[PDB]
Amino acid sequence: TADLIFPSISASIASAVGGEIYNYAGFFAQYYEQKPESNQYNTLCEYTFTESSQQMDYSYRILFAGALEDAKQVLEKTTNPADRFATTILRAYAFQIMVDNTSDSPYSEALATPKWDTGETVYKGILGEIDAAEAALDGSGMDVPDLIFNKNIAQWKGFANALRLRMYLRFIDANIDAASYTEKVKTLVQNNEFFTGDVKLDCFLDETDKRNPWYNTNAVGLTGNHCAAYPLVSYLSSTGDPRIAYGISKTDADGKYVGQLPGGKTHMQSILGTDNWKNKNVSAIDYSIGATKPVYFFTQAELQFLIAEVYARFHNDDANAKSAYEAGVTADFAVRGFAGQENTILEGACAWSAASTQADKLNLIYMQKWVSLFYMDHMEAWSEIRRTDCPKLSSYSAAQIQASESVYTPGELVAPWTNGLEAGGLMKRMTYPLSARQQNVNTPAGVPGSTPVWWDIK
Ligand SMILES: [Ca+2]
Repeated sequence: TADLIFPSISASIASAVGGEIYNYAGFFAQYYEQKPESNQYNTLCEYTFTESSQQMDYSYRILFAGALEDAKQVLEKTTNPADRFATTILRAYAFQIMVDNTSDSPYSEALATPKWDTGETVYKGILGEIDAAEAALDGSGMDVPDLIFNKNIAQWKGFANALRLRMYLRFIDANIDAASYTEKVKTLVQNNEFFTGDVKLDCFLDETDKRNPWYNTNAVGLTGNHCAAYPLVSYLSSTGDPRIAYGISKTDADGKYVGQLPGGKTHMQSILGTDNWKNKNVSAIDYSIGATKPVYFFTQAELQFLIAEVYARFHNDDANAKSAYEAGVTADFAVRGFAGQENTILEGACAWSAASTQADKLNLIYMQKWVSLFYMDHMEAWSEIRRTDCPKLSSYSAAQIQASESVYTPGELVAPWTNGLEAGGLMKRMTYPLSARQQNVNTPAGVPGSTPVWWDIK
């Protein structure tokens, strides 16, 4: 029955987007890095994983054999338009995740050997689906058990509108129907019919098979492999940001906040000596907050930063851009347990008044969005980095920065010191699932990780 199936959709999405995908995207967003004394995530850190590494095979199966199949069954089993609306929104989000990883995705033929549609085709289709499902709402309430919004239809509408905001911006910055999507995005923000709170699955317990999936994999089935990465530490330390203490531990060697250069683990050991670059010399990622931590689909902070971006870029409305910016920073301060301390940066290093040009203001928005997605929604962080290209890629190599840290601009990304990409640069996509290669001859030919997804054109 639909009631028994519908909860599995978001559970399955959460397992992927909050677990395996969240994990590798945090390396690509340069929040964290491989602890010196272990090797579990070397190939993610150094961009040396390949299609055979199967880095997203589990997530692909749980998204398509799990979440999307469950959504198909709900849509077959209920006429309740509000339930169909929520289901269609989750279905759209699953496709959005997949497209943001491999660009192409099974869609028109999904759910044998389906063809993989182009990501632009998928974005267009799922947006049309949300539109149609919304228009079919008749005012009656939901019937399915809804751990995300407790059957609150206005919230599901807000989620749909936030996903529209996210995806319209990607058309705009892909220069695809940019004029049209700009008008749609301006209207969306003017209507201000977004969600309150965060969009999250929040039922995780510190018990066997009930923990947050990222915590479960990395702190229970593994010993902790994550240390903080140099860009995040540098930026939080530079901006005097008290959120440096949330999810990041001071070094045991000296009680300092220390981030490892991306892909730089083996080089630190080489340059400094292996005995002088141990786990105690770098900031651990703190797993103690993770066991019961929700899985995020859409944070309020991100939503506000996207609204701020729209006001700054398309309305030329500085006052509403500042309000949404500060709202975003304020919300993230609250979620991390620092409510009321947001002025430490809103009246300090990251004050809107201190930014003069639109570029300076957009940098604030983009940098503060990136901070807010750390330990919340890494997949989205990696996507927003790819779309906006902010934080900017440092002009200096990891070795140059290690040799003379004064050249570095805190918060800029750093191409991994060891970098398996033949072209160098940042990771632009994930490989096609190996299971798809083995079972579906229509799976697009593999391309290097430097080949961008369709909406990433610069
Ligand atoms: Ca880009």
